[PDB]
Amino acid sequence: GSSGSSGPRSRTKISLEALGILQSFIHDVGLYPDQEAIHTLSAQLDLPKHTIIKFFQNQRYHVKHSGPSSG
Repeated sequence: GSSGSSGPRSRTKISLEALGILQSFIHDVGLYPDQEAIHTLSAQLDLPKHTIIKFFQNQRYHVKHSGPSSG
């Protein structure tokens, strides 16, 4: 697969759970959610796509030093 998209601005307020949940999937899948995964995140959590997307973007932006392939 391969895809990307910019997303400026940032502002969210997740109690924790929801966040944590999707968070688990992130550490499971990685950092490449599909329109389907997002849909599930927007459902399971009941959050908007933009929200999930945005939030994620943050994770990506951060991740830089550490990449794929452990080590």
